[PDB]
Amino acid sequence: ALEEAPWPPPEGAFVGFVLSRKEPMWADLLALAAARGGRVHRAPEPYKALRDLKEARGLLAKDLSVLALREGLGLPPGDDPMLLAYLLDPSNTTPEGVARRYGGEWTEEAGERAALSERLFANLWGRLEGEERLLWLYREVERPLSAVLAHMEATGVRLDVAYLRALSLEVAEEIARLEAEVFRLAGHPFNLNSRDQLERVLFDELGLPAIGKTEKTGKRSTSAAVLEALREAHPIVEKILQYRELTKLKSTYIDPLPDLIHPRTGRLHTRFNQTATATGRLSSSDPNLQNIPVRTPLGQRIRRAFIAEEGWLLVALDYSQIELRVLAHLSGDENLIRVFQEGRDIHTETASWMFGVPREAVDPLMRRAAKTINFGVLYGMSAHRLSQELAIPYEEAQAFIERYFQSFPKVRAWIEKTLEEGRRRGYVETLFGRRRYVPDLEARVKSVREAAERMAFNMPVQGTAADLMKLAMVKLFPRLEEMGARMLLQVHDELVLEAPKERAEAVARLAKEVMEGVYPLAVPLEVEVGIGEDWLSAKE
DNA sequence: GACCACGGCGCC
DNA sequence: AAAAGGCGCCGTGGTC
Ligand SMILES: O=C(CCCCCCCCCO)NCCC/C=C/c1cn([C@H]2C[C@H](O)[C@@H](COP(=O)(O)OP(=O)(O)OP(=O)(O)O)O2)c(=O)[nH]c1=O
Ligand SMILES: [Mg+2]
Ligand SMILES: [Mg+2]
Repeated sequence: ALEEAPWPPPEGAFVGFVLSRKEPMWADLLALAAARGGRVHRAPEPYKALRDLKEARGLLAKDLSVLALREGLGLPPGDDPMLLAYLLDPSNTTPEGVARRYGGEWTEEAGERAALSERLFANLWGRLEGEERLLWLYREVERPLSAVLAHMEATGVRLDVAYLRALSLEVAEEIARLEAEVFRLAGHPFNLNSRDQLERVLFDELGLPAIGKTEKTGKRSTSAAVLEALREAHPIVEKILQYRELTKLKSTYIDPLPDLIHPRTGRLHTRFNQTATATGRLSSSDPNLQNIPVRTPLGQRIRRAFIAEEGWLLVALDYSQIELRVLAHLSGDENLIRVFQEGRDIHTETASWMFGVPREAVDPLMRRAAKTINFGVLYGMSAHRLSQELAIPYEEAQAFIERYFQSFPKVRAWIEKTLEEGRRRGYVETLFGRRRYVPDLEARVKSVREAAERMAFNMPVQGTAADLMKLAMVKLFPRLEEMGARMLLQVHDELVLEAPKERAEAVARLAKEVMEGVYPLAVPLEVEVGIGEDWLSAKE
């Protein structure tokens, strides 16, 4: 439709661009175009043409900014219709779906993508006028956050390649030891990686008691929780659990990550997806760096490979009990507020009860266990499941869940309020007004409806915590630039920064204060901060 | 070579 | 597996 005009485009034009592959740090910029005032400008040479733009405005603006940054160009992202659509409805996660929904078609041609970006932005902006709170989130959080994320993606993180390659060789030998024992115990070999073949071995051949079924196909489950119940019915069970631990870590981290070092940066680059979750959280992919191991000894060894540039240090900051503090604010429970105004720690107190140990002797691994419990219970875990994990009678898990909510009355009151509100309006919302539509609150199948309810009332809590962290990132990023430091990773309620050694301590204190005072609530926000040469050492 | 569905599991 | 929620990636099985 647009009249074809010559490159370059006027100021403020919307851009379209086509990449050889989805990851901006690895992509070849195949084509570039821009659209404005009923015209389309198609770049004759896309790389040269990047220099003429002052701002990336259009669909997937951040990705093109990351590519520009990779090429030494400071091209910040600006308006992006995906961010408008994601705020209207977080099920809007792909350019495919957004275009089809708001007036166009995501093609594989840059000129058409540019014209699409223009008309989608006009329509979606029209949808938001009136929606003042979503507008506030777009202007003060999401749009400036996209610029922050582009810098994080282009910066990357340093990885100790030789260390991981050495680790691979050791873990391989240990894996072979375990699988050979498994085959001996089974009486023959098979593909231990195939849960279907393992199902037959355990349940048909060895005649072990089947405990659970899989969700979609109703096969007898071999999940870790099921194997946990059988750890004593037969020795092969334990060997399998250790086998899965090692092969999971080897196949997902040890072996893949070394091959992803970028040739020009010498670092590892993730993508921080900004329109990917139903609650407002970010995600991470290609590779995912929000699920790097930390729990087990081997996992810790892997986390140590994430290191600071020489002359620099990592600074890791992690909000304390974040979603519990958010819950205190959203619900207004007087007793839970006092917990945090008194400085108490629920994860430690639960850990104390769980293991029958005073608070002082609760180790870090014990506190991690208590977090699964505390958040399992809060978001609707059953006594059956809780009794099964804690290895205690059903009646004990029954009671724990009982005491839990009795201690904090207004929580269930807030849950029921949120649900009724969601049933009527069709969506639930965070503190800042980020919405999630949950129509299955009115499903007539009980299991479906109650799952919807657990989704529904989780989202204001998880989501508010996400809004806080996003806002803190937007406030902190310019302060770090000032001190010559870098923002590297976000892990939902944690930030990993890189700072020159001489300024690492000043960076830690500043980032701590920015995170704690981002947006005061009815309770204090506390942040744990550590500094070290590797990701593991940088957490306390 | 690539798609999906699935089970499974790493992290928050 | 289970009346916890939210992600992305692995190998398998089965295609295409
Ligand atoms: O690693 C483990 C298991 C430990 C081993 C226990 C098994 C023993 C078996 C018996 C053998 O004899 N568990 C994982 C612990 C980490 C889980 C985190 C988590 C977080 N969130 C949400 C809620 C939380 O507020 C936020 C941030 O996560 P976080 O930072 O880890 O937790 P939080 O901020 O609340 O606590 P701290 O930061 O530690 O103060 O993310 C959840 O909704 N569910 C979870 O399971
Ligand atoms: Mg935390
Ligand atoms: Mg954390």
